[PDB]
Amino acid sequence: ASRAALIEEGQRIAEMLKSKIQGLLQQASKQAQDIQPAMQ
Repeated sequence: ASRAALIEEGQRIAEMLKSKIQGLLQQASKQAQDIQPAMQ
């Protein structure tokens, strides 16, 4: 059984996973915008 050790591992993974999703979100916006306006 794991009650305290399981929560500690999730806290460490959640902190790293949080930044991983942040970098992915910024890349997703660049793939949609690509700083290349067509009408302007």
